[PDB]
Amino acid sequence: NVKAYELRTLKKKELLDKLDELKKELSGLRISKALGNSAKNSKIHGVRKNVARVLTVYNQKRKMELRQLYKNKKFKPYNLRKKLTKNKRLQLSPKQKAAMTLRQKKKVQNFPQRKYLVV
Amino acid sequence: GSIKRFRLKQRLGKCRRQNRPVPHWYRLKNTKRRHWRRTKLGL
Amino acid sequence: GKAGKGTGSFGKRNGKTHFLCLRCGKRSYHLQKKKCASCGYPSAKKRRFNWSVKAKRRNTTGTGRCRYIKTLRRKLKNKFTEGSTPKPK
Amino acid sequence: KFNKQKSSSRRKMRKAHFTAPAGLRRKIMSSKLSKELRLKYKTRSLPVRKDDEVLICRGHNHGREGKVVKINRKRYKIYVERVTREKVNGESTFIGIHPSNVVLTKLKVDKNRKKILDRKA
RNA sequence: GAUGUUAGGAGGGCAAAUCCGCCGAAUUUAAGCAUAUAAUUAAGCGGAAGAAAAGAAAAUAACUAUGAUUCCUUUAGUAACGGCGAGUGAACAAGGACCAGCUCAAACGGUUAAUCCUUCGUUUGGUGCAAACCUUUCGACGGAAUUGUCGUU
RNA sequence: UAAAGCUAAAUAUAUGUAGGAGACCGAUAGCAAACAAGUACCGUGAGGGAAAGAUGAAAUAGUACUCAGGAAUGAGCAAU
RNA sequence: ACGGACCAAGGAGUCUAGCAAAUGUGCAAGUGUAUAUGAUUCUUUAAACAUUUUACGCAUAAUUAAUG
RNA sequence: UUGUGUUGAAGCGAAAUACGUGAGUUUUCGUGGAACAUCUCCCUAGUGCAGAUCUUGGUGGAAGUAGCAACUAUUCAAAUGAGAACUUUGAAGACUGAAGUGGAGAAGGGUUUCUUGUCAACUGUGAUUGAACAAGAGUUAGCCGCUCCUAAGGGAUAGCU
RNA sequence: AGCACAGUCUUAACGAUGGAUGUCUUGGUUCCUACAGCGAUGAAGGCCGCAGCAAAAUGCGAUACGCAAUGAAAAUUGCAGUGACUGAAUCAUCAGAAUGCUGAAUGUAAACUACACCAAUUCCCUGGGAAUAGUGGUACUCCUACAGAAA
Ligand SMILES: [Mg+2]
Ligand SMILES: [Mg+2]
Ligand SMILES: [Mg+2]
Ligand SMILES: [Mg+2]
Ligand SMILES: [Mg+2]
Ligand SMILES: [Mg+2]
Ligand SMILES: [Mg+2]
Ligand SMILES: [Mg+2]
Ligand SMILES: [Mg+2]
Ligand SMILES: [Mg+2]
Ligand SMILES: [Mg+2]
Ligand SMILES: [Mg+2]
Ligand SMILES: [Mg+2]
Ligand SMILES: [Mg+2]
Ligand SMILES: [Mg+2]
Ligand SMILES: [Mg+2]
Ligand SMILES: [Mg+2]
Ligand SMILES: [Mg+2]
Ligand SMILES: [Mg+2]
Ligand SMILES: [Mg+2]
Ligand SMILES: [Mg+2]
Ligand SMILES: [Mg+2]
Ligand SMILES: [Mg+2]
Ligand SMILES: [Mg+2]
Ligand SMILES: [Mg+2]
Ligand SMILES: [Mg+2]
Ligand SMILES: [Mg+2]
Ligand SMILES: [Mg+2]
Ligand SMILES: [Mg+2]
Ligand SMILES: [Mg+2]
Ligand SMILES: [Mg+2]
Ligand SMILES: [Mg+2]
Ligand SMILES: [Mg+2]
Ligand SMILES: [Mg+2]
Ligand SMILES: [Mg+2]
Ligand SMILES: [Mg+2]
Ligand SMILES: [Mg+2]
Ligand SMILES: [Mg+2]
Ligand SMILES: [Mg+2]
Ligand SMILES: [Mg+2]
Ligand SMILES: [Mg+2]
Ligand SMILES: [Mg+2]
Ligand SMILES: [Mg+2]
Ligand SMILES: [Mg+2]
Ligand SMILES: [Zn+2]
Repeated sequence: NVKAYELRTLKKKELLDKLDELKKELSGLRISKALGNSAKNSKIHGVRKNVARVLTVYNQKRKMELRQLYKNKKFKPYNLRKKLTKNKRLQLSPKQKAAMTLRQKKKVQNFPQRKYLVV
Repeated sequence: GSIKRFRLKQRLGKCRRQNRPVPHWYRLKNTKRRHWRRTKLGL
Repeated sequence: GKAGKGTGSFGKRNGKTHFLCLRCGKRSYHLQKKKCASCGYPSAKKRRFNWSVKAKRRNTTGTGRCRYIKTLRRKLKNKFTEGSTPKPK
Repeated sequence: KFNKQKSSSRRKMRKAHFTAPAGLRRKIMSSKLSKELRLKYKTRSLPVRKDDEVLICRGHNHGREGKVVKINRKRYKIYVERVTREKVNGESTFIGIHPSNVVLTKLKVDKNRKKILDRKA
């Protein structure tokens, strides 16, 4: 029934091995079901779940490795890029939006909107 | 007839599957049946 | 004419004008014409008309699960940065 | 009432009650604790668990104490040791009691319960 | 100028209540009908956003003058239009909501394009458990650009 | 001071999602749809488009048992 | 002459705009606080309250195509 | 506003030495099983039905009536079964009469095929039958097709509108 | 053991038929407030799947009525089985992972699971050792940059 916290520590090969075993077990169960049996029909669900868990663990490991590989370097795969609503991606970064023509900037610096308490 | 496209065959199969009645055990915790002669799939 | 306008002529009704329509699944793909009556299938465009309000309602964005759109809803509310989990323990 | 984020609206409330998730259900199957228990812990009332020992107050069995057998969050009903009842068949089932109508005496107490008590304090 | 599965990017479709462009009827009213009316509406086609559009005067006034746009109250069912029939019909001022101004081009700077971008980098920081982000200034190697970038007003 | 350009606010919203309200409707009403409803079903097709809520406090009380019946059912001195 | 086999439920002068008359009510050469503001206004409150420490409407004057 | 309700509300049914000219009101008994009035005043409206070839749903008389008459035609015995004119088997008698209710395919249908069950409805008489219902099963290709070619034609590329 | 003629019509009582009335109400409607886009990073829409016993809807996507993580937190139950004594059974949350075939659909096609061509691709172990015909890519228009040819 193997829960994830055990599996994080395992190396990828070991994980793969585990997964194959689980798959084999599942296949066996399926075969049994197909044949006139209902002894361990309900065992299958758990096995399936276990398999799923294993897959998840492995997938996340793989993703982490990928991320490590493509750390920085301007361009990246579009997977490892910031998946985010298209419009937002298109949109100008806040900094870009801010960026002021030099005269305007100067003006801002000189005559900023002051605080002035009226009495 | 006796020469279908794969898609059509699959659809037919789906329809057949849909046809079958409520599994009786559920009733312890159907109106969309279709008889092949009276109501057509209209494919 | 035995194959006259009514019942006799309904005997000669075999052979579909429309089949199933890749895209809409609505048995309204005119085979001979190669064009769906409720889509405009080959036209990259959905063929909907403001004169058909019922039609519009029976195929809008809400009608059918929204595999991705639904998932993205709530994200604004959350405003979580992408890639980020919660703290463990 | 005074905060207008919550709804008074009867319908809405009823929907919430009936269609509540499991956590909500658990929360709203609470029971009054006896005087002794109240004195012991600042708590007035607790969500009832399996091995608690309740005294029934209302219903046909206004007095029969017993260990809670099962709590059933679908129907909002606890069942109690000996509140037995034959069906038409003869099969001896437990009679359901809603936790309004019960007051819990002896307390099932795991770490979670302890934590809850501490929080209440 | 073609050409490239060259390197990097963009568009396409869905959705529409409000919104912006076109395109564009007729029923209807006139006790008929033809101009009118319906209506610069419906439908059609296209395009945006959380709002859109408008907007910083080639404006109004004729005053002791006001001062971008928008919206509300009004002006006003008024001026006006109209087989002067049916019917249609604003604007300025006034009272408010809200109030925000600006930069190109042209002028000027050649004791030198000061600009700008792509790729490759380099090394201080900040929050994060990580993931990512956030900024920091520093060069190269490319190009772009004198058929004009940047500063000055 | 036309023939180049930008610009927040007050404004609108019968679409969607989420809230909240009502001198609103109460199952022939109210959305077409309180229910596996844009579902079933009809139409080649564009499209058209329903009906259908309520046992009881509790079925973890949904009809045990006996008799008559081929069975459905019926009856009970039997039963929730 | 037409409609009505029967029964149940549904089923038809309504709502807005602007004008008028009638009548009630307030105030009365005035009247209406319009938008909007303000409040120690905030379940009800989308009401109620208030009107800044010469707005506008209709009326108070008519008449003329008109300068008047 | 000031009240009635599980010592039984609304509703409904039948009434009543009842009241009202009348719309109605009121009360009794029964059923019913939870709400209900306000006439103290006035507020509000999707406010009152016999008609609309009204709408919707239901139910009648017609009426156990019309009718269940194309395709020449059935009969005997036995079986199965609660039950057999129309299920099965046998024996007769018949018909289709290779332009066939015969064999194969196309379109269309879509599992109707098949076995085992089986009868609530349906199979306009019956029914143990069934194309109904339920449970399972069943479609095997290098050569049969599609897949390739081009046809009448279609959709596009360039432009051009 | 007897006696009512029968039918038609009427009234009352007690039933059938039907679903009115009344009572409800996880629904609608209206108004108010608030935010407000999804998509070549493959959208909406459509198909096909996915449960031990599973039709619909609901949920989900070959990790398929769910995985991870977080916050609850002892059950779930029709049976089978799985769990507790807290990453576990179940809920909510949902940011990680994943997301079949399509569809703008985009390699050519389309009543095809038809067909090209270019990369062979993928995994494991710290440069080898394993797999699988599997996996990607190739649309049109456009922009910047580069390329070597054209006048
Ligand atoms: Mg076919
Ligand atoms: Mg037929
Ligand atoms: Mg044709
Ligand atoms: Mg577009
Ligand atoms: Mg006319
Ligand atoms: Mg006329
Ligand atoms: Mg005419
Ligand atoms: Mg339009
Ligand atoms: Mg703008
Ligand atoms: Mg105005
Ligand atoms: Mg006026
Ligand atoms: Mg006009
Ligand atoms: Mg200008
Ligand atoms: Mg502009
Ligand atoms: Mg309805
Ligand atoms: Mg006549
Ligand atoms: Mg007449
Ligand atoms: Mg008649
Ligand atoms: Mg009639
Ligand atoms: Mg008056
Ligand atoms: Mg009453
Ligand atoms: Mg009416
Ligand atoms: Mg009526
Ligand atoms: Mg009537
Ligand atoms: Mg009448
Ligand atoms: Mg009728
Ligand atoms: Mg009749
Ligand atoms: Mg027969
Ligand atoms: Mg013969
Ligand atoms: Mg003959
Ligand atoms: Mg058969
Ligand atoms: Mg029959
Ligand atoms: Mg059979
Ligand atoms: Mg069948
Ligand atoms: Mg061959
Ligand atoms: Mg060819
Ligand atoms: Mg040709
Ligand atoms: Mg063409
Ligand atoms: Mg008699
Ligand atoms: Mg947008
Ligand atoms: Mg989990
Ligand atoms: Mg946890
Ligand atoms: Mg393609
Ligand atoms: Mg073909
Ligand atoms: Zn289509």
